[PDB]
Amino acid sequence: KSDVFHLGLTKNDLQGAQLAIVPGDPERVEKIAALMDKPVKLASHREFTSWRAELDGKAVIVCSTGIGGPSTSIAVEELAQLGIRTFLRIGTTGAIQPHINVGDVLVTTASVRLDGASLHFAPMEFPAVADFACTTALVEAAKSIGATTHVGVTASSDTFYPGQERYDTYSGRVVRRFKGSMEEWQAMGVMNYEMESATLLTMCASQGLRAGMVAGVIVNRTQQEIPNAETMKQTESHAVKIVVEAARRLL
Amino acid sequence: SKSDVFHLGLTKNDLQGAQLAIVPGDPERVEKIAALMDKPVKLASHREFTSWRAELDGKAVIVCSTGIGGPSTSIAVEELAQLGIRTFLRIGTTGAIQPHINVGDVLVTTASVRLDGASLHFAPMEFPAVADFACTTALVEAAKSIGATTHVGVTASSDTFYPGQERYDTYSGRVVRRFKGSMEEWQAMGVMNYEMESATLLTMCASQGLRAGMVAGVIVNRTQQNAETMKQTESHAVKIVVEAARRLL
Amino acid sequence: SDVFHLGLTKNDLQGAQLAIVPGDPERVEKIAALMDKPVKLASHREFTSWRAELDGKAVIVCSTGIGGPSTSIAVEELAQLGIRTFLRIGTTGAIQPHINVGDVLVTTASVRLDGASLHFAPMEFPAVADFACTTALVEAAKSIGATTHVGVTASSDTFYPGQERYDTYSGRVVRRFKGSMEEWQAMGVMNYEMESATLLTMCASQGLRAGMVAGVIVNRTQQKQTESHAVKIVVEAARRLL
Amino acid sequence: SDVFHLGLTKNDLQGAQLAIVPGDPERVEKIAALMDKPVKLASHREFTSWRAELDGKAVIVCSTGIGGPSTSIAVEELAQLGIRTFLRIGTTGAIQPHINVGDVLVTTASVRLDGASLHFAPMEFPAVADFACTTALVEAAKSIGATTHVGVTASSDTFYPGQERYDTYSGRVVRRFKGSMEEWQAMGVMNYEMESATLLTMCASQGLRAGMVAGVIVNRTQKQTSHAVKIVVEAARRLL
Amino acid sequence: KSDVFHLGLTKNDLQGAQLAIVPGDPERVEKIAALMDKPVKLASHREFTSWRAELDGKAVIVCSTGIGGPSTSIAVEELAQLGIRTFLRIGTTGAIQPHINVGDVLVTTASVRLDGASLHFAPMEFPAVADFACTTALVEAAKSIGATTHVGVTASSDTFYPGQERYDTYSGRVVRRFKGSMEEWQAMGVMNYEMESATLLTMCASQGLRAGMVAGVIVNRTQQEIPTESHAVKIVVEAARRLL
Amino acid sequence: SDVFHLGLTKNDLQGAQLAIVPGDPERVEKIAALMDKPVKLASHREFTSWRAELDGKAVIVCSTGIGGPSTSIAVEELAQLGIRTFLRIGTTGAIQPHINVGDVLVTTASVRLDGASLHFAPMEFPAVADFACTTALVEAAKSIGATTHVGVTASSDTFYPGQERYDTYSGRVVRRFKGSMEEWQAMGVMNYEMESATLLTMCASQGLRAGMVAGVIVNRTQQEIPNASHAVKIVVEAARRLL
Repeated sequence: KSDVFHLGLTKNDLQGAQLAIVPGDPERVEKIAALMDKPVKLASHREFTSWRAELDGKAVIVCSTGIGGPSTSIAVEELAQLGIRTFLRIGTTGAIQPHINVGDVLVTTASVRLDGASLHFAPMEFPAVADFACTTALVEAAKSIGATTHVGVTASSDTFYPGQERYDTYSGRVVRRFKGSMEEWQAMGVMNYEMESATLLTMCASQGLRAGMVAGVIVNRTQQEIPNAETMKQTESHAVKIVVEAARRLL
Repeated sequence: SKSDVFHLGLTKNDLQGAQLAIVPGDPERVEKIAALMDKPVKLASHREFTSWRAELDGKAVIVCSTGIGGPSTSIAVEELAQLGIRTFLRIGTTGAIQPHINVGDVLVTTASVRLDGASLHFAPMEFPAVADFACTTALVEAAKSIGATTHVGVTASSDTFYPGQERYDTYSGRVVRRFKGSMEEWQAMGVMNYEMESATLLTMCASQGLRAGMVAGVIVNRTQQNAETMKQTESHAVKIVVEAARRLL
Repeated sequence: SDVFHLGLTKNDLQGAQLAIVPGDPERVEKIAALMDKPVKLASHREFTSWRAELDGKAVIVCSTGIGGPSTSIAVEELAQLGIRTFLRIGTTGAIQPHINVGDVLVTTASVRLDGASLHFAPMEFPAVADFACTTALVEAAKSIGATTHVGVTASSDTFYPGQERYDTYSGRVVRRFKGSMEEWQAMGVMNYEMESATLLTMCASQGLRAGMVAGVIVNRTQQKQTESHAVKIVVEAARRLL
Repeated sequence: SDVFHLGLTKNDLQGAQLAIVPGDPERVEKIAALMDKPVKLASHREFTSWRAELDGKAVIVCSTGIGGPSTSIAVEELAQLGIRTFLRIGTTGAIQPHINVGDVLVTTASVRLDGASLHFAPMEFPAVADFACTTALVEAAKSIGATTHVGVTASSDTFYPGQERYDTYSGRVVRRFKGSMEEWQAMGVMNYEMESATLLTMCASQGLRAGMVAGVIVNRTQKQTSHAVKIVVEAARRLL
Repeated sequence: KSDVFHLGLTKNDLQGAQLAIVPGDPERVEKIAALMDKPVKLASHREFTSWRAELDGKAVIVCSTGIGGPSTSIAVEELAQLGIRTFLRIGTTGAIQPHINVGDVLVTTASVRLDGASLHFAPMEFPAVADFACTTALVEAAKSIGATTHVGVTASSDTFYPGQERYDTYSGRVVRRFKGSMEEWQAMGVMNYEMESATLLTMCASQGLRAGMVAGVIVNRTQQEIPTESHAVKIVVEAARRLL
Repeated sequence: SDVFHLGLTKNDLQGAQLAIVPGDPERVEKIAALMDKPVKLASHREFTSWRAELDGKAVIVCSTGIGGPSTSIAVEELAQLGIRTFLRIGTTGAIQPHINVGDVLVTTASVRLDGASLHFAPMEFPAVADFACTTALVEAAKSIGATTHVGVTASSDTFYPGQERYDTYSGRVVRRFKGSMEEWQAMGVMNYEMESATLLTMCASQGLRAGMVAGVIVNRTQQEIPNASHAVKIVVEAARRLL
C-alpha cells in the first residue's frame, strides 16, 4: 500500500505524526531515528528512506530527501499529503567565512536561491525564508546541547561544483554567472553553501508549512587543513543532537 | 552646522555612541517614538529625514525617519551606518491582505517579497530580503510581553502604492501584466501585507553586516473591507518597537 | 480630500492641468513665487503643493520627495485631480567631462535603473519624455541663453551603489553596477538622478505629458545661480504648454 | 570596397554625413531621384545604396532590409564610412483607432521587442530618437501640412506573433505576446514596425543621431501617402 | 578508497570504461548491468549505486543519478573525472501528446530547460541538445530491438508536481509560470516530461562530453496524472554497443 | 499573392513541400541551377524565390535575408504556402582554431543570441534541428567526402558586437558580449551565423522540420573579416533524401 507515488507510505504509517526530520542522505535516517524512542523502519524507495519514532511520546517521521531541490520537492510534497506540517532539515555543509570553524553549527534564516525548484513554487522575488518557530527551536536547542552556533544566510546551489565555484573539476571552467561568486557571497555575509534549503524553505513558506534548517560544518573553503572522515562524523552527530532536541519544542 | 554625511545633517558626535536606530517612515512619528524613551532630544531635519536621539538603559538610541520608499530609505540607512548605527528597527502602520489578520493586530516580518528596485542595488534577486534573527526575536518577544495579537511571516514590499499593490481605483484603472492577479497570488502564498520600504531595508542590511527587523500595526484590511483605532494601533506598535530596542542594545 | 496622500480636492486646483514637480518641498514656494497669485494649498509628508497663475491659467507646483515610489504617488494623485502635464525641475551632477557647472540638461529619455517604472510598463518600454514638453524646455533654455545639453539621463533607485559610489559603509558595489558608470559615460549618458525613469515611464504609458530640466551644480569627473536659470526655464516652458 | 556587406568605400560617399535609410531596396532609387545628381553606388544582398546631393551636400540613401539584424549591419558600416546621422523612412500600420491611413508617424522612442538592440545596450536603456532629428521631421511634416502623430512605436523582431497576428500557419501566439496588442494600445503606442528599436538604440548609445518617420498604409483596428518621403527629404535638408 | 567525493569509485574500478549508462533509480542499476557480460557491483553511496559490466569485450559503467539535475550533475562530473566520456540516460517519462502510448520509447533530441542545474554550466540561450552520434545510436537501436519510437523535444522539470502542471497535490495549485504550461508545451510539439535531461544534456554539450537520452512512457498525461526488461532498457544497452 | 511579402501563390509551388533557404537573394538562382527545370518565381525585398525539380518532385529555393526577423517572414509565408521542411544553407565564421575556411558545419542546435526566436518559444526551449534533416545533411556530406563538423552554433542578431567584433566604429562591445566568444569556444560551439536560432526555434515549436548547414568563410581565432561550394552540393543532396 501507498497513499503517495514515491515514498511508499500511508497515513497510517505516520501514526499521527506532524513533524518530519529530513536529512539528505538515506544512510543518516536510521542514525537520526536512533536518538529517539522505539524507532522502526517504514520504507525505502529510490533516495527516500523513511523511519518513524517517538519523541516525548509523540510520533515523528525521519525521511531522506536525496541531494538537490528536485528530490527534496518530492519528499516534502508527499509528506505534506500524508499529514506532515513541520519540516526540519539536518545537513552537512562547507563554510565560506574564515571565522566559521569545522564543528560549528549553522542555523539558516533564509537562503540565496541558486536552485531551480524554488521557482516552481514562487517567483524569485519571494524570500526563501525559514519559519520563525523552527528557527527559534533550532537556536534554543543549540544552546541546550552546547555548540558554537552561527545564525544567518546560506547559499543554496543546484550544483556541488560550478555553483559553489569549485575549479577542481573535469573542465576546470566555471560559467560566467558563477565566476567570482563565492567572494561576492562572502562579502554579503553568506555563511555556507548547501544544496536543498532554497527549495525546502521556499516551497514551505509559500504553502503554509513550517520549515527550518540546521547543519554541521565539516569543511571550510578558506582554510588549508581538511579534516578527516573522523572529525566530520563527530560534527554530524552534534548537529543531529540539535535537530532532535529542536523537534521536541515543535510538537 | 557640521555634518559627517551628505543628507542627514548629523555628525558622529550627535549620536553619542548610538548603535541602534528606530526608523519610521513618517517624520511626524519620530518625536512620538523618542518620547517613550529617556532624555529625548531633536537632532536634525532635512528633507524627509528627521532625527531625534534618546536613551534606553543608559545607552543612546537614534530615531530617524526614512520617507516613503526604498530610495529614500537607502540614503538614511547608508548614512546612519556611516555614523555608527549597526541595528535598524523599522516601525510602520499597514494594511493586511489575509482575511484573518485583523485591524489592531501586530505584524513582525521575517522576510520580504522584493517588489522594489533598490534592493537590487545591493544584492541580486536570488538573495533573500531577510530580517536579522535577534531583531525578529526581540520584536516577537516584545509583542508577547504586552499581549498583542501577533502574526509573524512574509511581507510584500512594493515600489508603488497603487499598481504594485494591485489597486484599480486609479487614474488609468490599469495594472501592468506583471501585477495583474498578483494580490491573490501573494495571498495564496501566505503573504501578510503590503508595505513599501522593507525589501530595501532588509536586503541592504542582510548583505552588509547590519541587523534589521520590522514590526507594524494593522490599521486596515482591504480583504475584510477609524481614526481612533489607528492612533491606538500606532501607540501599540510603537511600545513594541521600543521594548524590542531595549533587548538589542 | 479627494486623494489619499496629497490632501487636495479637484476644486483646489481651480482648473489646473499642468504641474511643475520639484523634489524638495522647500523649493515649491520659490517656484510658485515666479508666477501670479501664488497660494499654498497643502503640506503632507514630502508633498507640498501651491497654486499659482500663468497667463490667466491656474498651475500647480507640487513636490515629489526623493525617489520613484514617492514620485509615483504624487503623479497618480495629481492625475486624478486633473493634471495632464508634468514638468520636473531639479539640480544635478554630471558624468560627462564636457558638461560644466551652470549648464542646463534637458532629458529626452531615461535609463531605467529604478523599480517603480516596472509597475507601469515592462522594461522594453522607453522612459521617454513628451515631445512638446521637451521642445518647450529646450526653446525656453535657448530664450535665456543657457548652455544646454539634450539627451539621456540615468535614473537610479539609489544615491550610492546605483551611481557606482564606493565611498560608503561597505565600500562594495554589487556586480550589476560594478563598472556601470564608465558604461553609461561611453553610451553618452549625461548624468544621474533618482526620479525621472518613474515619472517619464508612468506618464508616457498613461497618456500624460512629462518633461524634465535640471541645472548642473557639480561634476564628479572634474577635479546657486544655476538653480535660478533652470527654474526660470521650467516656468517659461510651462507658459508654452498651457 | 572597404566595408564587408555594403560594398562601399569612403570615397563613394564624397563626404556624405547623413543617410536616409528605407527598408526596401527597391525604394532607394526612388528617394534618391527626388534629390540632385542621384548616382547608384552598389547593390549587395538587401543593401542597395545611392548617393545624391541636397543643397550642394552629398547624402546617402541606403536600404536596411527587414529587421534589426540587417539594419545593424547597414548602420555600422555606414558609420565606418563617415555617416553620423540616420533617418529611417518606413511604411506602417497603426494600432490606434484614430490614426488614419495617410497619416504620418514620427517616433520619439521605441518599445524594444527586438533582439539586436540588446547587443548595443541593456534593456534599461531607452531606444530614444535624437532630438534634432525628431524636431526636423516634425517641422518638415508641418511645412507640408501632413496630419502627424508623434510618440512611441513598438518595434518587433517578427511581423506575425510579435504583432499578435493569429492569421498564421500555426494560429498560435506565445504567452509573452498573448494580449500584448491591447496592452500597447492602452499604453498609447502608435504602431508596430520592425527596425526602429535597433536603429534608435544603436545610435543613441554610440553618439550617432537617428530619427524615424513612417507613412500609415493600414490600421489594425479599422501611395500618395509620397508624403512620408517628402518629409524625410525635407528633414534631411535641415540636418546637413 | 575513492578518487571522487560522492561515488566511492577509483579510476581503477572502471577498468578503462569510457561510457556510462545512467538510470535515475539506484534499484534499476543491477537490472541493467545484468543484461551485459561480467556484471560486478562497485559501490553504493547515497543515491549513487554503480556497477561495472562488459559489452563486446569493453568495460561499461552503470551508475544511478538519483532524481533531478543536482544529483545528476554530481554523478556526471565525478564519472567524467574517472574517465567517462559518453553518457546514456535511460529513464521513465510521462507523455503529453495524445498519440504517444504507454509503453512507447522516446528518444530526446534536446530539452526544454525547466531546471536550475543546467544554468550552472551554460546560460539559458545555450541549447540542451543531445550528441548526434548518441542520438543516432539510440534511434538505430530502437529499430534493432523493435519498439514504437518517437524522436523529439522533451520538457525537463526540476519538480515532479508543479513544473509538470500536476494538480493532484497538497496545495492543488500551480505558480503563475506553470499555470497552463502543459498545453503550451503540447502545442509546441514537446513529447514528454522528465526530470534529468536538461541538466545532463547541457552539462555534456557544453563540456565536450557526449550524451543521449531515451525513456519508456509510463503514463499519458492527456489521459491520466498518476502513473522482463522494457523496450527502452534493451535499447539503451544496444545503443551502448554502437558507441563503444 | 496568397501571402503578404513573398509574392507567391500555392500554385507557384506546384506541390513543393521542401524549401532550401539561403540568406543571400543573389544565391537563389545559383542553387536552383543545380537542379532540374529551374524557374524564377518572384523577387520582392530580400525575398527571391525559384522553383526547381529534384527526382521529379518540386522544390523551392527562397532567400531569407540576413537575420531572424526577415527569416521569420519567409518561413511563415512558405509554411502558409505548403512548405513543411526547410534546409538553411549559409556562410559562417568558425570560432575553433582547427576549422578551415571551406569546411562544412552542420548545426544540431543553436545558442539563441537572437530576439525573434523568443516570439515563438520562451528561452528555455531548445533551438534544435529536426533529426531527419540533420541526418540527411550529415549523410550527404559523407557521401561526397567533405570535411565536416557537427555541433552547436551561436546564432546572433548582430554581425558585429554579438559576435564580439571590435574592429568597428565604436570599438566597444556591450557587457553581455564582452568575453563571450571565448566562453562559447570553451563550450565547444563551432561557429557564428545569424539565422539558425530563429529558423530552428520557429520550426521545432510549430511542427515544421528544419536543418542547418553552412560553409566557413573566416576563422575568428585569426581575424574578424576575411581578406577581400561543398556546402551547396550537400544541401541539395540532403534535400533529395527528404523528399
